[PDB]
Amino acid sequence: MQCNFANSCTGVELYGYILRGDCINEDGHPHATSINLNYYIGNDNGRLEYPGESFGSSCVKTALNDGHTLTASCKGADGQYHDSSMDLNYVVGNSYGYMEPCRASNADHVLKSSSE
Repeated sequence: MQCNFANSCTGVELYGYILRGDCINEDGHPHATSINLNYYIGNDNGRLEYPGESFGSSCVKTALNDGHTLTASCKGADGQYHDSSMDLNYVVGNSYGYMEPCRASNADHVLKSSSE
């Protein structure tokens, strides 16, 4: 099952940390909705982690590949950045043409390895 927003979402764009596109609702018509990945994705070891927070704050080159995978370069691995990607397929989904980023993880609390 998963989420897979892309299954019913078309024309997806990404600017900084904003994913916008036309997702079909129960009516069967594509509804324009936008999501802020910055509040749903994190950056662990300079990599894109499914569910996180404020990744864009330390990530650049934010783009969407094939309208399902997010790509960006983040710092954390060792005081250096690294180009990474994240399958949003299990971190965001379409629900009645409404932004519904359903993550399949987000355990404990600060899985972004952030003590402070």
